[PDB]
Amino acid sequence: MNVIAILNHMGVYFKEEPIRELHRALERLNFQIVYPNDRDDLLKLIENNARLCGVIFDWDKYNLELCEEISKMNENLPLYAFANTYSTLDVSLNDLRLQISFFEYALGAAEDIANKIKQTTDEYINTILPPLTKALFKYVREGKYTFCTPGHMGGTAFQKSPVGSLFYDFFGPNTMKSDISISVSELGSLLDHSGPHKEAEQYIARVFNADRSYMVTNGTSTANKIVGMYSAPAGSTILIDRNCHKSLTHLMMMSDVTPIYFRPTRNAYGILGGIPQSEFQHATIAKRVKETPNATWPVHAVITNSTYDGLLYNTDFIKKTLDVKSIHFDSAWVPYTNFSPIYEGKCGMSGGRVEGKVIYETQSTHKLLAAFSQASMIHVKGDVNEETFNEAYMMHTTTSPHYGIVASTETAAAMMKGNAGKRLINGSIERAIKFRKEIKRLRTESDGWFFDVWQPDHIDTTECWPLRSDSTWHGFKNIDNEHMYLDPIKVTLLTPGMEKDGTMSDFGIPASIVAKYLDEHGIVVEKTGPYNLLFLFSIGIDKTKALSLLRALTDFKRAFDLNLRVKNMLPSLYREDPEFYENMRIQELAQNIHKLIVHHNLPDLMYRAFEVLPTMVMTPYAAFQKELHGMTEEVYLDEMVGRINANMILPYPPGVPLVMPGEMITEESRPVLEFLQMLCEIGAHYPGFETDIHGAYRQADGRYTVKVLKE
Amino acid sequence: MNVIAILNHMGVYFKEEPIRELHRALERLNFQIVYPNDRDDLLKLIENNARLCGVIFDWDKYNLELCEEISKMNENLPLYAFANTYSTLDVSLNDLRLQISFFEYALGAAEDIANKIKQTTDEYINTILPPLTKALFKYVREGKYTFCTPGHMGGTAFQKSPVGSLFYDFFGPNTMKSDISISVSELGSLLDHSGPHKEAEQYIARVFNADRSYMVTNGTSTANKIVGMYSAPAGSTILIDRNCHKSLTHLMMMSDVTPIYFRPTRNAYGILGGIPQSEFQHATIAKRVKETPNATWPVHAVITNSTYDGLLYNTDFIKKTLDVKSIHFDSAWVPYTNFSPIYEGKCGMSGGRVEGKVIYETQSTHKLLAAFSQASMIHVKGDVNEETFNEAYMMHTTTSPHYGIVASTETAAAMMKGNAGKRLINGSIERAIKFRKEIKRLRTESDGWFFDVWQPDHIDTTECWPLRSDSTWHGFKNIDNEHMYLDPIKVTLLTPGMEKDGTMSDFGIPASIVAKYLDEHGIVVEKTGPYNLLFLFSIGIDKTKALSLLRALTDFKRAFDLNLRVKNMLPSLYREDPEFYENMRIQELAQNIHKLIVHHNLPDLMYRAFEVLPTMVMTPYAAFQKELHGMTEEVYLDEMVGRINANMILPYPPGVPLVMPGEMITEESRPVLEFLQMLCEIGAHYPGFETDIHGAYRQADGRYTVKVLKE
Amino acid sequence: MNVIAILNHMGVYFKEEPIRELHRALERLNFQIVYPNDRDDLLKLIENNARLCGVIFDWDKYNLELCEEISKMNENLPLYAFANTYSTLDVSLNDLRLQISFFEYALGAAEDIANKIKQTTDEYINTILPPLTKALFKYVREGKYTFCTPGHMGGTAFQKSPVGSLFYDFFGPNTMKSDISISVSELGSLLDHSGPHKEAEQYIARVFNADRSYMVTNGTSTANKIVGMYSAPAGSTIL
Repeated sequence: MNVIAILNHMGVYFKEEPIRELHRALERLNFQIVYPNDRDDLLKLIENNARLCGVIFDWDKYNLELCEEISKMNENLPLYAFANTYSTLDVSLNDLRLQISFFEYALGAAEDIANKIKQTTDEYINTILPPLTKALFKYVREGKYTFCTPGHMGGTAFQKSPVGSLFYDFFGPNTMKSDISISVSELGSLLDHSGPHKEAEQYIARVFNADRSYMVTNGTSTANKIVGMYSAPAGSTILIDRNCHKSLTHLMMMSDVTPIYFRPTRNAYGILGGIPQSEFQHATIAKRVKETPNATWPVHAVITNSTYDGLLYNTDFIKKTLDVKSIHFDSAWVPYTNFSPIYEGKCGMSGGRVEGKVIYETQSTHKLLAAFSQASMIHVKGDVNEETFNEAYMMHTTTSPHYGIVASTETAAAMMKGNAGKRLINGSIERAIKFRKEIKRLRTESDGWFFDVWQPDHIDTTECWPLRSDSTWHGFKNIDNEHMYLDPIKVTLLTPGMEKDGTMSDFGIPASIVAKYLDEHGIVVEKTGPYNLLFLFSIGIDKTKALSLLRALTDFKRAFDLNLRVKNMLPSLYREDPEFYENMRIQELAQNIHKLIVHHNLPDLMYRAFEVLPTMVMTPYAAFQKELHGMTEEVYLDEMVGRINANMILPYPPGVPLVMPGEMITEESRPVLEFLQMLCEIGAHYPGFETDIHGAYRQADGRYTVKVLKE
Repeated sequence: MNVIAILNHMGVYFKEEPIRELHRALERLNFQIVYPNDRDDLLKLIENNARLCGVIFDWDKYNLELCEEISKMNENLPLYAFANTYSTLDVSLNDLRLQISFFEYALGAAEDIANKIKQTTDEYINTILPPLTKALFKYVREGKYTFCTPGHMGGTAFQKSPVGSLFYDFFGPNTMKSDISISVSELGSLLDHSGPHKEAEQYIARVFNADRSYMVTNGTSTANKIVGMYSAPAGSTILIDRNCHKSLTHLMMMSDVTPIYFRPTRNAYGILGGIPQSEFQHATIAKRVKETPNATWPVHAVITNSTYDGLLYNTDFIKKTLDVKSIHFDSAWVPYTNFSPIYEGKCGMSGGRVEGKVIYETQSTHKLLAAFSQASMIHVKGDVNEETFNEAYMMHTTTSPHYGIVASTETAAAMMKGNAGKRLINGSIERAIKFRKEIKRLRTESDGWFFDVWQPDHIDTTECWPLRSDSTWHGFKNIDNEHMYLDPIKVTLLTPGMEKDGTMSDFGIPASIVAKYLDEHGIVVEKTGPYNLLFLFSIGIDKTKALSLLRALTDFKRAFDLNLRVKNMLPSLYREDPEFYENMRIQELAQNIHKLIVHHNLPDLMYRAFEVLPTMVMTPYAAFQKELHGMTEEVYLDEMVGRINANMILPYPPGVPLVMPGEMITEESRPVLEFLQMLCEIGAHYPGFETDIHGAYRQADGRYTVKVLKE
Repeated sequence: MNVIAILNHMGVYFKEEPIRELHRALERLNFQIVYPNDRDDLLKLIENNARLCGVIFDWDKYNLELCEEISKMNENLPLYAFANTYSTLDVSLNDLRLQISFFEYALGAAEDIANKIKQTTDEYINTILPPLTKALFKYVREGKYTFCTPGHMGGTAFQKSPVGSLFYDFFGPNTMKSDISISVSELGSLLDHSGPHKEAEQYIARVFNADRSYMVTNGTSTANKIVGMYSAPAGSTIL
């Protein structure tokens, strides 16, 4: 933070020379001085450069123009106004949050002003920085605690070892000194929630709109288990979404609970839709309690909102309809909802308290917001036993946490507060919507085939677009209205190959080929499917990367329509088998894999495999308990009819839990196994496009074998 | 890593000028050139400076001298020898590991040599750096992957926010760009153990002498659960040390297991000794299995080795005597045993495999070695189900881990390999023994009272000193020979106040005052007791801090014998209550608290409270399960006789588990309650010296309340 | 206070170059570096120059000689001792009041030591300076109180007048800003004896050996009249 901007062209010397003297005085105090030419020139500097922290201007020339515009971008930004004898405050400036400090045009006095700017800038830094982060940074600069844990003590152990010195020189002195323990009393403790630590949790809860917040140092995968073990005791019943994370499966393996699975909708492409409103009814759940053995009334409910592909649930419905005392949302993909006005009534923190019910939110702070990895938030809306919740919190949180992760959790929350934080979200949405508009515009203007965005035909309004039954862009049949909403920044592109009806097309290009082409240029796709491609437009995505992807997509069409060699277009795929893709071209490869999908009937087998769920034999807890004793054996995939599974099966595509540990594949769930065996055949023809199944093991012959319980 | 040393004047120009040209050529490649004077002057440079990576010397002048001495400090260190016409290789240089490159004295050719040194140095950097850390650093320098998770993508999101930019400028670009996920294919995955990630685990196992090693991103607190849940299924019996970590208690709260506790010895001071040899035998365990309901034969045994106070168990005895199929060692305090020749047959990795038995080690890599916080290792010696162990590993480990914590775990192992690594441990032992000898030397020379090291009278040999039964320095009655060994770097000082017999002395100074005095100068005491103080001599502890503590201790005696004011000597304690310590002096304060210990009879009640264990009613699992239902109430400490506890009671001193959740205070375990009530009285007299009990709540009236089950 | 002295003649490079790097690092932090030739040469520097506030020396060469002699001139004076592997504290050093901070001979690490010296020197300044004087000096550097009495407000009224500017330029900014009233609450009040004011009186009474001390702003000529009017009422007799 060392950038000070000075506007204005004077022409009078009694004003110019004091500015000249201030320029030299500020440069000696380690500051970059920039000179904008006009009113709008100055505004663009603050918009692009965040390191700007000082605007110097004549009050009698720019009191009405800037003062309203600058406050819209940053309220805390220090303003230094140089005024004359006849200067007056306007009534419109009364409604504006402005940190204005006044000064006089004087020779020699510039050295004293330079010291007043330094002090105001140092106070400005303390204004934006959150409690714990401000305390940690102060400790690194001044604090000297010797004989502490960790044993490195700010990188002292590293400086003695030849290999250690390379590790210290890389991360820097500020990173190494920040890594400490609870030995420092002025910073407090995470497990005890005292001092700057409790101030941090209160700061996060204020920004994210929650009654009480908690920081997790081991990611959301651990955050789910803290909420889970608290609201779900042993021998109880839990409601869990089928479209769930790998960690939620682990929770069921660790805690002795009987699960009831939600049934989420799905389309032709493989995009998982929302759980119907009929599933949340009091009568539908009570019937499944009767059917499932050892099952009572649910005490904890887990719903994944939003989805991986970007679909928000109407929480105002679920909070009122669902008759469970503990409702928990896995908000790993929507930690930006609370700040933008378009997400109102779509997130778990919306509205407020529900009588006799507690609402949870576990967010992946790093995944979409700006924070270090393993940083997670637990937002609690309602009343909970704070003495008992901390017991479950301490079970999964270590005694000596990495303070850098704790700080990044708090910093991420501070990055959202104020108009500067709101513009970060609103700017991210506008970049995504503009990207969606450009694809559609290029689709009409380009010659031949082009990519299509998975969105409504009329996106004229900036909002979460509702999924209405009268529309067919989403591909769900008889879907609930005012229930599902499409997330703008979750852009899903569709490659030509499938129709609007759900039937196959003649001409088609697989999405896995486009995903491997973008991997050459550097772009990584988050979720790769048969014909769908998911792109994340996080707050870390700028206008630069918005055009770099847009150019790369048009370069795919240019190289495809001209039909270039696989050897030329895909050098990474060529390295895997040079003999195989020696003479093959891009038009040949695209038609080859497309015909394999048609021949093996992938999209229809994908639909039928997930609609019917495998029969529950024993709880995921009992499935792992039998594995611990050593009563498991490996049989072939064709032999698993009527066998109890030990490991979770995760097939790509789509990349969602198909078979849980403790479930059995029978005649009821026969389309499940027909889908898995089909993947073994289709992923053996062409190298690079292997079969991706978690739990299954690729053998010497080629058949995938599964781990099941003994008899 | 830019230090190149040039040795000797030559007196001849045909040698000096080519060196001078090389000097300028290397400086253009950003190298700092140092000029040692003599043979031993060069040797001291490498010992003090780790960033030294180049030794330039004439071959015919320093052939025999250096080449044997350099390799003893660093083998990988690149040596550049300039040789003449009659230069020959000696036979004594055959047995030495030396990277020697030869060059000619030539004008102008120095520019070509400079690039050859640059290449050799870059090859040297690749020699010492371990696989994953090398791969991570390579990605930061070259790798460009956009549209990835986490959303910051090398601090791109941070540079847009005013408060974000400050967070970026602090940690630096290299810290931010290192934070990624499994999106990068060339780095691999932690959960899948693939690529560089598997190379890292095989590197750690090789250095720490283990069959299989794992990296934990959530500390040792999480590493214990991974081994715990794997080796102990529900309804099985476990052996667990009473001197255990808070995390091992949580393990019993989330896994349905019935525990049998080991009985460790204790002295008069409060130092916890080892568990007797009779406790590990087949007969003594079999009796307790019969005596405890719902208990079968133990399947998993956990022992804390070494202790907090630094006492190593004879592992070669335990591995043979104990007839349990799974043995766990909580080595959070000894991650340096496998590198110094004195720890042989004293750690869990020593010797090797045991038939039909598996040995575990969970190490705190940050606490004593050089690594980031939350870094932990699991070392496996024996045969384990790799498919099933990974399941328990994935349950507690997050899907997206912090790559900085992963890298520091691997780098810590690289800091141990070779003579460059061996000198760090041998050096830290050298510093601690020297410190121990300096205390004893000053004890004999100083006028009056002085501190004494809790050690044998004759410490003439450099080894782990065995606790013999003929000796009485330790204070344990009838202790087993060749069973316990004193750790050299674990220095424990004793302030006068107790006798060698175990009785109280007339003159005495509490250790709590000395700990607070050292806190003023910055020195933090790890374990604070009544009359004992613990000091850790890790690899991060240097000769500077070894003397800074030695001076701070002698400054205490000077300020005590002259008797300064508490206002002057303890300014931080003066802030607590200015009116209370206004006229109090250091000799008056030391006599007051010492008389409170004698009057309340602390050391005797502390002995009898831990000798007899509270009778177990229900398992720690069942205790927490009742707490989840809401059947808990708060009662006074005086009325908890015949009550079932819900929270673990951790009293300071000594800071070890006294009461577990599910245990009852009865008539056979009455000294337990007598010890806690006495702590409430003694910590109510003087401010600053408050009562520290974890689980208990200090109320408005003063009486402490414990949380017990409803009945 | 910006004078740091460095003793010793080494001959070994692993000690000389880290001192060379410390020299350049301290000069950037606004310090004069002086190099005494021998033991007595260093002692004469401290005797004549009061602005000296740092002695840098090898511990293994000058631990017995200087440590007894320097303490006799100044106890608070910060000492920076550079020690090797085999360094031990003598028993005669136990009876001496010495502020010794230890450091290692290392390349590059000199920049970090320079920041440790600056912090120790700034703590040394706070050790010798008395309560009220320390509070006043801190106010001039940081404090910004506007609309106060006296009306000059740190020499703002003077900078507007042609004749006033000559008065301001003479005494300096530090003299003009120090002149304030009881408007500043963190400094306290003289007439009420509160805060730094009462701490000052207690400090003076401790040094001059008195039960209670008072400060007079109008000389001894006024100090006699305060004592006089208290112990001598009207119609009484005085000696």
